[PDB]
Amino acid sequence: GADAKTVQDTVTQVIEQNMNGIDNLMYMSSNSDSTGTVQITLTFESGTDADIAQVQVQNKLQLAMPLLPQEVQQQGVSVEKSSSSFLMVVGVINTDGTMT
Amino acid sequence: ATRAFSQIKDAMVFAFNLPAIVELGTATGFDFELIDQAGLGHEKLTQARNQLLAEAAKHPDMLTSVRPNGLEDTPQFKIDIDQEKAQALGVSINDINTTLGAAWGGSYVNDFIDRGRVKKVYVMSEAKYRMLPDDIGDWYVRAADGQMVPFSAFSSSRWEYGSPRLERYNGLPSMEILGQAAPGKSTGEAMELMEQLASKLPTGVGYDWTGMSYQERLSGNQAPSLYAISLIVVFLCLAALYESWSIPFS
Amino acid sequence: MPNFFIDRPIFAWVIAIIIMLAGGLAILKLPVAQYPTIAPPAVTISASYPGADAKTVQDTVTQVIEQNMNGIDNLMYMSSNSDSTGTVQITLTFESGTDADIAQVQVQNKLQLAMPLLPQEVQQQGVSVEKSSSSFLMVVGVINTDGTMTQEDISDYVAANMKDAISRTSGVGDVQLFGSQYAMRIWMNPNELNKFQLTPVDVITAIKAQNAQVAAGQLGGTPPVKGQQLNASIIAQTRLTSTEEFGKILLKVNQDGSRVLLRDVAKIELGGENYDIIAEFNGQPASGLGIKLATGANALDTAAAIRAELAKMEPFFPSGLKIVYPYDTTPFVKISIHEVVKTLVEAIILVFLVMYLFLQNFRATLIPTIAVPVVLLGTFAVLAAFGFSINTLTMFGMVLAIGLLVDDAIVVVENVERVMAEEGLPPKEATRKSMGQIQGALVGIAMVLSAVFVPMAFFGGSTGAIYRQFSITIVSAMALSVLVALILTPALCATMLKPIAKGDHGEGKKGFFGWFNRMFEKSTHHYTDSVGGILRSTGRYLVLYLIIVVGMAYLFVRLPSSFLPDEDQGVFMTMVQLPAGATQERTQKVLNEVTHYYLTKEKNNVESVFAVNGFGFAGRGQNTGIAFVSLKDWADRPGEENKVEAITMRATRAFSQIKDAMVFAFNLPAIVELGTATGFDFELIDQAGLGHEKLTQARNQLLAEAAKHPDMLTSVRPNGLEDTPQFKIDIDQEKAQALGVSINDINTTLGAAWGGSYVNDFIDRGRVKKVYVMSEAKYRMLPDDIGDWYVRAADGQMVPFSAFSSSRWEYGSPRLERYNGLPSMEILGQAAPGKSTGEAMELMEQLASKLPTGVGYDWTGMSYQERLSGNQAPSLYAISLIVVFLCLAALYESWSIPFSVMLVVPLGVIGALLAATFRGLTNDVYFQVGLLTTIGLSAKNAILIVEFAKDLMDKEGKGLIEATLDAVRMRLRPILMTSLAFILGVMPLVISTGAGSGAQNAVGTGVMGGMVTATVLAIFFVPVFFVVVRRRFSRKNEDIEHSHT
Amino acid sequence: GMAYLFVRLPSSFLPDEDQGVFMTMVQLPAGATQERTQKVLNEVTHYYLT
Ligand code: NI
Repeated sequence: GADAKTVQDTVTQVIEQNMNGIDNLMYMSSNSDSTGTVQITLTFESGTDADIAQVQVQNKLQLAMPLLPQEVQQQGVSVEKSSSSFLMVVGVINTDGTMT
Repeated sequence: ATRAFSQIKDAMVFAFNLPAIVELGTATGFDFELIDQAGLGHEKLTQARNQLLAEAAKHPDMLTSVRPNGLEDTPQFKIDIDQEKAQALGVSINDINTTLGAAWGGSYVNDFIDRGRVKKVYVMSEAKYRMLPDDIGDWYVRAADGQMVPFSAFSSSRWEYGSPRLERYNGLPSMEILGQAAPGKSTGEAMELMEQLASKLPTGVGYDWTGMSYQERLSGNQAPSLYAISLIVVFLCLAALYESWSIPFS
Repeated sequence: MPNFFIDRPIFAWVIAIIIMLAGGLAILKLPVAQYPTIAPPAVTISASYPGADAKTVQDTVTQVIEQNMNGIDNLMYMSSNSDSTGTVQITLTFESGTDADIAQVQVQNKLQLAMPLLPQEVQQQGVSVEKSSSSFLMVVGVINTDGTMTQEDISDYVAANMKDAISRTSGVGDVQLFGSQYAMRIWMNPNELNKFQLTPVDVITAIKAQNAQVAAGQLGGTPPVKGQQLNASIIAQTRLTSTEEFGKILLKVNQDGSRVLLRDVAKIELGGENYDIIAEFNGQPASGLGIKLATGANALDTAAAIRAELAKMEPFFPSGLKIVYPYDTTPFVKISIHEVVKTLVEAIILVFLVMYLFLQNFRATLIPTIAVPVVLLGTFAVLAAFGFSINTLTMFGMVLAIGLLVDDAIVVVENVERVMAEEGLPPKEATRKSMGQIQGALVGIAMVLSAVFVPMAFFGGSTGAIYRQFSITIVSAMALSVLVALILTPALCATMLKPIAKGDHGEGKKGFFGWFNRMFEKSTHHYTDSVGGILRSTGRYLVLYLIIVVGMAYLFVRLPSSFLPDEDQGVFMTMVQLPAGATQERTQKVLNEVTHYYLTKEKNNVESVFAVNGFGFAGRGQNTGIAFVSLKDWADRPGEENKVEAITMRATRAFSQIKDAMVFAFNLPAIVELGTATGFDFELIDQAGLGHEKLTQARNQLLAEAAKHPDMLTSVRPNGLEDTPQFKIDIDQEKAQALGVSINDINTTLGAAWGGSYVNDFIDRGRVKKVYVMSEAKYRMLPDDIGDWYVRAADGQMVPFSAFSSSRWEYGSPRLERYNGLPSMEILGQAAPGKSTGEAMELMEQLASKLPTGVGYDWTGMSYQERLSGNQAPSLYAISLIVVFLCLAALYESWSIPFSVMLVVPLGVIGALLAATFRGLTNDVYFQVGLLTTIGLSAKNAILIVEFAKDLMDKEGKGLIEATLDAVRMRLRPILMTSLAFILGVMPLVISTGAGSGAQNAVGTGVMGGMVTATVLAIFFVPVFFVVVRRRFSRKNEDIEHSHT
Repeated sequence: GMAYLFVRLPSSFLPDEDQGVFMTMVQLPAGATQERTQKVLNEVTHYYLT
């Protein structure tokens, strides 16, 4: 239920600031939506160990975690390591018409 | 398809093939990012960018369809809680907010179990009473004395612009800018001009190249040192095989 | 493989040119640093309770964070400090080689175990877990020239525009800001709060309610009623942006009508987050960036990554903001390796001269000339393909190698120059008969020599990494010198050498050259007769040789020991430590007196003194200071007097004047935290539950007893700080309950007013910054000020503090320590003048035994490891001595004749030692690698005389006494040639003045002095060594003429 | 002539393949309710099917 400023100025900023001394980081690239969403996308050199790269990111996330609002920590921040484009999409429909 | 969908009134619609793999579609133009390098705020970057976009369109011969990748500022409903009057009436500013944000935005209260699985409980206003500006006045909250007080008592609303996709690049506010490299001209040149055009901008505003533009590619840059040495390398082993500084040429 | 490449000039050529291209790339793409990362990894966990005592941070953060640490791998020891500054710092140190990145995680896995157990106020502030070396990399100053902006501005500008970017660049393991980003600062006036009957608790609450950003939904949000048209975000309160906005916060409406806003009871000001660190660059107000290095960089690369991150920032600065460079362990590393390369070239041009003097042929002289770079180039390749950086050590390795390279080239050319002068065979034919005559000698040579170099790559600890850098940089050079020796040099020998008619010795032609060959061919004849005559006499010398050994050994044990020699690094530092409490001011006075000297008495050498009050190597506090001092350019400081060894000296002697203040000027350890030089690090441990005071005492009693042994232990001291009066305040709870005041309201107004409280963020010009409320400094400076603060009971009556509080003085610590989870006190000190570390410890391990029951001890840091000559190394040479002896036995097919060579070893070592003792120089890493090379070269020199000797017995039938000298005269020129080449070759190193000389001189003198004695003694003693070993061992033999298969 | 043909030939990286599956973008004004977008999504879904 947040605005794009209230998510940027209360989550995104306090999460980009606590990011540092994280290796091979080429550039960080956050969007912030009047949908109530943040999304910061740290991009590492080629060859970089994806798995080490994944941790270092979060080492510095918890530095920041008890500084985000209560209501955001509840919802659960999430830190993945993943390509952008999908692999497959699996549909699920109901044939017998019973379920919306 | 895309030629057909151009019919649609008030709607960007595009049909497009898949990049050929992964996020390995470093094909298709560039990714110019602008940066609020001082403490310039939002509106001024908008403007700076407006002024860059506006000036990039004035060069149809080495730059085309230069556009922001984001979304534009849309009317927002600013609501000012007059604190004094709220204190005067005897309502907690905690009670107020929680009923506003609750009713309109919704609030994850606490989990429950649904058939052997933990799921969330969200309270929110039935949609009838959170669809419209005048609906603000319908919600009441409870002062210390006990009298329920309307929202119009202590709130004054009003329209206002603002963004639904505030961006930031490398910690700093930014606005992203896509676009192509004109028909006969390369990426390299289309950039050079964009690095100049962005220089005539206001003081504070700067720029950088992200994503597909950060790297560059192949034939034009380096490869020619690969063959160039490969040409020498081959020439050595020919000289080797033949025992000749001349016959290798053959 | 020679007489195949002897018949394929070009196919050879190709090989070389591929190793040239290979290495040439490898030069570009390889990292450039001073040394290899020899630091253990040093992961670190840094907390901060704001306004806490040293016990309340240790007993509430440090302890609950050390306890939740366990099942974390390779952990060597954990070492926490805890400060009445409100700081923790736990420093887990992992084995060498440990993956720094895994080591970093495991640390924090177990941190969060602990994170919701630390106080709320500490979790807010944000605990931080880095992985980083201790010593800085560079310090970047920031001053204002146009005078417009104070130090609090400059700090902030950078804090909020410069550091955030810098911290994210790879390599940067920690950025310490000198100064602090801003912070909305509500300074509370207590007299006014009481007037209006309000407490900091009201003020804190008021801020929290009014400076908040609330979430409040959408118009027409999901799910909508069917047929909704509009969808807009709703906005409610948004964070405050300005002093003015905070200013008009409302605290209470009087039932009068009157209004009482925050500005009515507090000065509202954009101010520091904290206010303890204050910097000055040449006495002008300044801030800057104190940068560390993440365990295991990555070259100058990290400092190279900077002006990128920095120079993008130079255009958007305000008026007069000017970056400056007061401290830089980079320009040294660049002007160090670069001055080595210079000497490589010199070493090339010299050799060419020495080649040209002897063999007087502008082409012949180009052969061994061409041969070197090729091989050298080739090495950087092998290095690249193994994982070694282009570093100080490696670069010396390369210059040393010239000897063990250049030699090879000469022999190949010379022996042909010989063969042609001796049989008359054309260049192509002569070199065939030449190269199939020394072939198997040169291959064996690479094996008995790598049997001295390689074992050095193994191994012991921090010091071991350094030797490795050499072993593999040298042997690489060697095998490639051998491949080259069998493909390029012979190839070139057959094609490039001009023919020499049978028996032309260049005796009768020209002015100088004709003279030289006249005096040389004479000399070698005087040389042969001289050897021929002493062979007659079964070593009278033999005695003289053992005398040389006896004396060698004296010189050896007579020579003091070192690791790596302090270099002038164009930049050093000065410590500043006051009593207690010792306000910020008193320290500033001190920092001035220091800053004064460098600028008044020492202008000539000092360029700039970035000095900083309230920061200490050790840590934080009003009582501490530190000054980074940058000198002027080396060339503009000629003479000992003007180098740092003298400057620090002369300064520290001056600063001893200062009343009530520890002040020391000291040079930089020579690298990294690779200053395991300078004494020990004895830690004491409260192994029972003895508490604080008793460890104090135990330690007092150890310190007191260590001073009573001035003859094997000196200046034994604690590294910490001593207990200073604290203001204990007892809240009488009953009386507080009786009066009707909340113990929550009380505390919050105490700690708030006096310590300060991070309330909640706000936005300052597009950036989130903190809001700290605290008492205006007028009302929190003095004991009687306690009584001025009032707080509000339930009824409503404001109650004074004296009502329910009783204060009193009390002692206690401002740096509570803990080692390995247990309370501890750290103890530094040196190893008395003539006595080692090892012994000085032994006594300290005894003295600590006569202590009270409960108190024990352990050895941390520099004392945990130990070092080199004294411990192990001797097993390296010992086996290396056996290993060599095997391949000699191999080459010769003899259990005796190998001895003939080995016994040369002590002939260079005598010289190596002499030059070392006679120049104040020490037995240090460089010396040793030099020593080896020296024993290497001498081995080669002998090996070939012997080798040749044998061939004239095993191919002819010439009694040892006949074949040995016939050998010696055959070998003497090339011996002199390689030797005079290398003795001169290194001459540049043993002269070098300024910048890196400390090394270059070490590398140099030992080698040259060693190389000279070596090649004049082997030239006489080897032919003895052979005959004596030849005559002692064997049984049906001739000592006369045999002949013919 | 080789050289002319060389500089005369345009440049690419890897050629778009038909991958039996592609996608279509849909972006409306603002606020532009869920419904308005559905109308749009239909018109698109209609074409591919009609
Ligand atoms: Ni004679």
